[PDB]
Amino acid sequence: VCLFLNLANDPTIERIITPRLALTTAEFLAYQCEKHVLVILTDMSSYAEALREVSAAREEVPGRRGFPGYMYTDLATIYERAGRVEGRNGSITQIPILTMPNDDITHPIPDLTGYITEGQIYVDRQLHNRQIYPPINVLPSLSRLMKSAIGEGMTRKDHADVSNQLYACYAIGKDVQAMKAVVGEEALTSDDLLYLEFLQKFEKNFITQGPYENRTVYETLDIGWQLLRIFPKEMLKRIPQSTLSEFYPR
Amino acid sequence: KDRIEIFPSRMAQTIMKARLKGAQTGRNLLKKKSDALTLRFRQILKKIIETKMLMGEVMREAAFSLAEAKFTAGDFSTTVIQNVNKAQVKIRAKKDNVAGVTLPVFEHYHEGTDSYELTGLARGGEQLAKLKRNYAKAVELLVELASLQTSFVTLDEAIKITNRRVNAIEHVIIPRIERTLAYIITELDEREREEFYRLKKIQEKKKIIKEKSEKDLE
Amino acid sequence: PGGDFSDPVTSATLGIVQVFWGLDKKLAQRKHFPSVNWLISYSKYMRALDEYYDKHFTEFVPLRTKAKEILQEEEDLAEIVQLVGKASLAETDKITLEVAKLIKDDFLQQNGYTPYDRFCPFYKTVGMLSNMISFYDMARRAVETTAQSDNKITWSIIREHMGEILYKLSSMKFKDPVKDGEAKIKADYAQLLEDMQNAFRSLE
Amino acid sequence: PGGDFSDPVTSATLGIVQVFWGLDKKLAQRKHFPSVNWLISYSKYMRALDEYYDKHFTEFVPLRTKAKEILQEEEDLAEIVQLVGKASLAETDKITLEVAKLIKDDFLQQNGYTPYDRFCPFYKTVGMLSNMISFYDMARRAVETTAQSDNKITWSIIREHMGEILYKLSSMKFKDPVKDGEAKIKADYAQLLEDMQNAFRSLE
Amino acid sequence: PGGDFSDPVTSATLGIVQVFWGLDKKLAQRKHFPSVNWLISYSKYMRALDEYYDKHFTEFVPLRTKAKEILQEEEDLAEIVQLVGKASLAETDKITLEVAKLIKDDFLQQNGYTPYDRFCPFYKTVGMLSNMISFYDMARRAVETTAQSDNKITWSIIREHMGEILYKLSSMKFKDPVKDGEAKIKADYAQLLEDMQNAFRSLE
Amino acid sequence: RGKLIAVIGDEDTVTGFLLGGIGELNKNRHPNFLVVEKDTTINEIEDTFRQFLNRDDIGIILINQYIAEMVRHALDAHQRSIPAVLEIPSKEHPYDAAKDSILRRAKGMF
Repeated sequence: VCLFLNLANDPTIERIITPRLALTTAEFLAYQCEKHVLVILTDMSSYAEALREVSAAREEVPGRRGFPGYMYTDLATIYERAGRVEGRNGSITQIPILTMPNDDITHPIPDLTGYITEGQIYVDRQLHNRQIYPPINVLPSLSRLMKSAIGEGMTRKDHADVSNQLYACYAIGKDVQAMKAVVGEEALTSDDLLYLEFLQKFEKNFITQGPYENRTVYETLDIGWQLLRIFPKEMLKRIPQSTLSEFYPR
Repeated sequence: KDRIEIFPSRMAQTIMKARLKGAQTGRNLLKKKSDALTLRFRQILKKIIETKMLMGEVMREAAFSLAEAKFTAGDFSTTVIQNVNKAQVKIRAKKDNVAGVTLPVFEHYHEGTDSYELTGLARGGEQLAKLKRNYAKAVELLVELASLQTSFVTLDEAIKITNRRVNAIEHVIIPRIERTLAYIITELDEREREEFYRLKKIQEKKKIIKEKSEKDLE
Repeated sequence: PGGDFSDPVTSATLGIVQVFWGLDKKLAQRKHFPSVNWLISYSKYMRALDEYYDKHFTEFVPLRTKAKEILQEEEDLAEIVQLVGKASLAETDKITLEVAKLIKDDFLQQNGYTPYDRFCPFYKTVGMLSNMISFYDMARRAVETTAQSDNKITWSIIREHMGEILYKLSSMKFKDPVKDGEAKIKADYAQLLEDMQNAFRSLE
Repeated sequence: PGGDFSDPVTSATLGIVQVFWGLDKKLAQRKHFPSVNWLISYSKYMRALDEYYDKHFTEFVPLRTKAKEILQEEEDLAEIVQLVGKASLAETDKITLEVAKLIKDDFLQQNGYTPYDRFCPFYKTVGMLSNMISFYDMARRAVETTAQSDNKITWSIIREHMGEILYKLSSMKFKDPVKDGEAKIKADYAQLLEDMQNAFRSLE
Repeated sequence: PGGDFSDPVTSATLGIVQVFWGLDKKLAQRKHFPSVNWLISYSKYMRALDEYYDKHFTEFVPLRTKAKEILQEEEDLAEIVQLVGKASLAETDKITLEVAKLIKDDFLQQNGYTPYDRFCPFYKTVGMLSNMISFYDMARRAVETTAQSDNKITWSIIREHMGEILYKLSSMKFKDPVKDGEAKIKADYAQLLEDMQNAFRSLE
Repeated sequence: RGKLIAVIGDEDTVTGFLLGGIGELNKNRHPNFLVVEKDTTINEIEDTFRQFLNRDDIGIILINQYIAEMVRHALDAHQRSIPAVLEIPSKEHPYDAAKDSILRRAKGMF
């Protein structure tokens, strides 16, 4: 790792330069030196607030919500310094982190970022208060290019089907938790109780990780299958029967 | 009337979004309540049709057993109608909390003592014992049918109330919040334009003062 | 201007500060003091402070996590009661609301002007929370131990048998840190733990 | 612009003027003219005018007060009716709702393009309002007296038994100030007062 | 933005463009490709294309009209289907729903990765829809012509007498212009029309 | 405390349920049933029905299907959820579901 630190009390113009150094180093490491590179831009909100100051420094009139009109091009000038290029093994991936003002995606910082970037992960206060660390809410989250990332010879061949079935079972588990809240346990079916057992175990084994336990994709899928095995084989409606026959048994 | 009359501010946008999540949550919870009660109401209607078919059969058998009793006992009916004391069978009311609502039902209770114990000793008492048991089975099925009726009418009321709460959220409360939110977002974009215009004029005045200050040095 | 945390001074402050004690109009209006919203506030120093806590106060981290969990499950249960009333609530959900009321009204709540509550030392603080959450665990066990059994130990059976212990639990806040030193407070709270365990033992 | 009273010309005007006749587009759409919204509107000169009304119409300040009470109770009941429909109301509430609709349709509305409503002299104004509020008081007393017993009067029983009175009350606008002299209008309105009194005495 | 069409670029574009192909996530999640919503989509060019259609495909204007009607009846009947169950609807509604399903799943859906749905010529598009709507007109005639009689037709009676016709209608999508000449596809559609007419002749 | 069933019907229907154990005199000596003769007037059945549905002791009323149709107006006007009314068949009379006041209230039934 190469680490760039810009502090809250460091100059606002050095905060604009920090992403550009990071991406210049990531471009060098990947495109001059073949490295696969992951860039972690840890607070795009304070970058956007720095752009607001640099625009005020030129006496420019403020645009949308007090940010510069050209904020989309400046965010794009950071985010599109990424991807693979023809005839080189190097590649810059970016995982920005972005503190949503007022917890609202409509704000220009998250809003313009959603337009430029290929999907988003949400950290959620609900999971955080429940002590689920990491607090990553897998329901609103979407990695747009996950269809490319997952396949035979890149992971286990079952992976895409596992993620789809886990999504359905966690979503239905949440829907059944809303049903439980209205009807109480004695009114639920056996299947509803399985989606509740799934939801409890899924948050407490799949999502909950701790700050230092490392899970490779293989172990995440075995955890996934350990949660999917809660249901009878025929209930796993988004997995092909061939995949079930190869991996449902534990 | 059309809006909640909250004055437009970035605070008011936040409060309307909080209330919209509240109203959409309340809609979904009351929709789950409606679905759960509707499932029970359809099940209870199915049970009413089945229980009325069973009631048809036990009542045909019991009514046929009256003809048998009139065979071997003669006119026992006048004796039975005229001599009445205490009920051997009584009902107690009970509450069921199923589907997150209170549904009333009845339980079949029996006091042992036969109010017609000696009827038919002269003739017909064997056939009257068969008749007594058949009408007891009819009464058991009717206490269940009453419990289905009291449940059914209580669910009819509770579904109508719950669907009114859901539609009131969907067609009054949520539309007031959505129109109010669209208004607040609109007036906030208007305030943003006023500040853009005011600041463009300030910058123009500064540009003119810069130029004049340079011209005065020539 | 209206208590709104989206205001630019708050937004700039929130990007900088490691601790934020979000006081809430609804709590202040109902005269809940000290009016801190326990679902909006945060402290990024927990990571570091857990070294001190694990050296001097090993029970406290488990209690801190269980406290915030109980308080968040209170919001879930409190929201649904507006529509469903009590009818859906499991006996564990009742025990969650009862202990959440104890933790909200008799631990989080504190009178800033009355000598019993003007300041609360940490030994009193951890001991109060230790008792309230030890009650939650033992009560939750007492319910769940009877799942599918011939007889259920209900929230009401608990609440009736534990009535003295519930009054003792709420009373923990009254110990004077000046006249009742930490040794005396810890000793009294150790008697509450023993009384609590023995009161639950009558149902197990 | 856009029919929004928050507009700065309106805002600055209402900081100065002592009478506000706010016209509501939703009433104008329904062709309820004059479209003055009676909840929104105010007059600050009423105290200064009560000293005049007492010299000519001692009954007027009672009637004006009762008119606002009827409309306020109806607007407050409407917040329930919009969410539950016309079903759950008490008989007094249905009387309030229907007399407020009578007052809306036949007192507050005025068809300024017709011989009968081109202008409305003040005597016709107090007369019409007096008859409608007399109906309200008598209808209210009839239910509130009899609801204590088996022989309960209902709002429907009043509507059905007194349908000609409701039609007569609604007809009162059509009196022509040029052709129907002031004495004749007062006499016709006194016949309505006696017709009501006789019909309520037949319900009692 | 978030599916809100009121943004000025989207609102102006849908105000300017004479055609809109309303792709919908709810269709794509079920793999209903091309995933175009047949209620939200529109085309203003029909009046101009009718010249070409009257020359080259004179039957098509009746067919597209009836298709939209059948699809609109499915959306309007679906509320009754949820409210009282499909089994409680009339026979004319039941056959309407089945043809709407046949159109939705075997005409409007098109799997462009397959050899057969790779491309669909306009002749094949007319011939598929012509057969589906011909079956609808005969089914509708049979149920409506026998309504209130002693002897009566319903969807189950049709399906029992001619289930092979519903299968043959679904098979039409698999017929491939690369394998089968246009004359052969036209002859097969003429055969399905004769087959369904002779099948209905057993009932009427 | 409990409640009792009550009966409005012909001699045979009443006799059957009395032998089923249904019959009790109230403290005022009034029974919990009415026998209906062919010459019984609508007011006798209807006033009895109006009494039975409003009494404190009666929880269920059984009505012979033919009588239930002769009193159909007051019967279908009875909207209270607890004091249940059962339309029942009899030996020379229509079947159990004929014009039934509860079956007609369902939208889901065909």
